[PDB]
Amino acid sequence: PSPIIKFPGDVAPKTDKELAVQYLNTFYGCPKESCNLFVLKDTLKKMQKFFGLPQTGDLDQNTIETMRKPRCGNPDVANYNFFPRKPKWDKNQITYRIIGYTPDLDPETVDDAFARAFQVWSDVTPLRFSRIHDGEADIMINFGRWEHGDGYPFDGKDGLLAHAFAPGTGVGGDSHFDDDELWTLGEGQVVRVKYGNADGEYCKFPFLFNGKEYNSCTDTGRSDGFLWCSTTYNFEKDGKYGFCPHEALFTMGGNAEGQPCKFPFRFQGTSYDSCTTEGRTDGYRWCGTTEDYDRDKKYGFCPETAMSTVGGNSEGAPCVFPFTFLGNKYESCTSAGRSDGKMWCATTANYDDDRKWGFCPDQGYSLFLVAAHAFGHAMGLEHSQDPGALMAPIYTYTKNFRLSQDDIKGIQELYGASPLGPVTPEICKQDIVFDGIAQIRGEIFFFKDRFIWRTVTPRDKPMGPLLVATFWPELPEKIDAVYEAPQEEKAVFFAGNEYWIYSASTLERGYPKPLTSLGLPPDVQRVDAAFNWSKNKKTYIFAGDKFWRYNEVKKKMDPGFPKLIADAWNAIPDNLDAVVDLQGGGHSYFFKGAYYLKLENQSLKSVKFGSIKSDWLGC
Ligand SMILES: [Ca+2]
Ligand SMILES: [Ca+2]
Ligand SMILES: [Ca+2]
Ligand SMILES: [Cl-]
Ligand code: NA
Ligand SMILES: [Zn+2]
Ligand SMILES: [Zn+2]
Repeated sequence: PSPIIKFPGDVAPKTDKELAVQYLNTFYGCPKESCNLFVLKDTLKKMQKFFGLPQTGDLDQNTIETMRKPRCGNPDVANYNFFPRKPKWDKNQITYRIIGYTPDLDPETVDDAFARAFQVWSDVTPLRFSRIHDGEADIMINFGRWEHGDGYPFDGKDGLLAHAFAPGTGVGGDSHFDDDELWTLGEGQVVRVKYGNADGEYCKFPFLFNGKEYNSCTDTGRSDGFLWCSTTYNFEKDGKYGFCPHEALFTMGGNAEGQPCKFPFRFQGTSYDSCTTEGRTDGYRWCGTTEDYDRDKKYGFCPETAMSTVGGNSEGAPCVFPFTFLGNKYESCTSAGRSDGKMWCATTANYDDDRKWGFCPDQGYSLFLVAAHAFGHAMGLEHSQDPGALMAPIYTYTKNFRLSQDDIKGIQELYGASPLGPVTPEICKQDIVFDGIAQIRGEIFFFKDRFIWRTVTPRDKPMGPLLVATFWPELPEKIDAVYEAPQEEKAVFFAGNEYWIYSASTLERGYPKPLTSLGLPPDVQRVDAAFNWSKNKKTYIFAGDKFWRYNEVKKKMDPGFPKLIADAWNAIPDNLDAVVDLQGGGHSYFFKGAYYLKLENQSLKSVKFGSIKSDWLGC
């Protein structure tokens, strides 16, 4: 089941053309006036060129999927965007001022992310940044909205994340982050607990209380309307919590003694319906705690605000569980009715009766990463075309961030070495050994260290490189093997002693687990090969000089393994790295070093030779 519907007060989506033009207009220069068929193709191609697509004026199923990914606000072409044409700070000791904050994080967390982000650059150069609290700084950092005042409009949630100006005078070096995003540490809403036995810690989302997991703070269980979360998943066992900040419930310092803001509250000539930074330089939100702040002068600060709902019509009201939507009960956010996979929930017990809903918090974007990238702009750097480079336009979450050679190169190209960076694979121009090679949802996927190449047919150049984190962020630095499960069409990734199962970019719940869960002897803590067989549907996991079989139907291994690579296969070298059996052509190819071996399904002598780079990749 799944009927589609339009939700009351939702932002209609932009159609591909509308999207294209905006992308081309925003990042490529094609003027709003010149967009026509001719300009769309040509300019299109320039974008396609930059991102590795085929050069064509047509809007490719991937050309659209690419210009649909959140990215930086800066263009890809012509460093002629309001900064000094000489791309490089003329000093080596730079200052910055945080002018704006975001309500999604506590200042300490926001300050730290920025500093960590500057450190990204101090580490590989002689640039040293210092934070000043008054007057103009080299790099001013703010958070704003659509039109933030320098003439480069942001457009709400997702899409453009931030934009920084090149080193120069006035607006030069200045970094802006879109306030309509939700700034998490990259992995989900970040909230910093307010009081109790977890006063310093972050909420732990999800956390399990009474039978329900919470993915935002709740007043469930409470009587006094206060919000809370635990530090750990198991609240029942660990039992540590604190109150989540919200100025409707309480406020910090000031003279109001923790009481809630009073909304609206008259400040001088204005009535404020939220905290403001008016009257202030530190950028701290604040609010009168009584309706006439002048008359009573009772104020408290609003350092952080826990969110529950974003957009929709409920104005951030919390979800209600269980909630009934189209005659079915939902106890968690779903995408019923939305064709865009975005997750929402009702904010009342019944959507059918009330039609009130809202989007639930998503993974957000790390301010850290986004900052570090924007800050590269501020040092004079420009957009790299290297998928593994921080200064690539598109945003990709990377649990473990490492500045890439390409980045270090440029920053050191502008400034010193310091008082040597990761590199990125090129398939055709270098003979390399893939970590795992396997067909996925009908596409061949070639993995390596931090990147993956993919294709729908082996008689064409391979699409990529692409950082694998943009599909499988929870996966580690390198996989050991890959595979597909015949029953659910799910991807199963191996690495060290764990394995992950995904289904369409969604990390399986319960994953990762130790390989023992697959039914492998505790001795192995690695497996170097994997794949399924169309005839038998039996999954063989190769490690060293032995292999095993997995029953996907029975979810158990088969009668007493392992077997040998030579004892069960005639010509197969042990410690070989990959295996792939494309669907629909009885041939099983086993890869080792840079060159592979084939096989007919009905016979092991069944072979014909070849090599990976030449035979496999259009090279
Ligand atoms: Ca400045
Ligand atoms: Ca945005
Ligand atoms: Ca392997
Ligand atoms: Cl493999
Ligand atoms: Na494989
Ligand atoms: Zn950028
Ligand atoms: Zn701006």
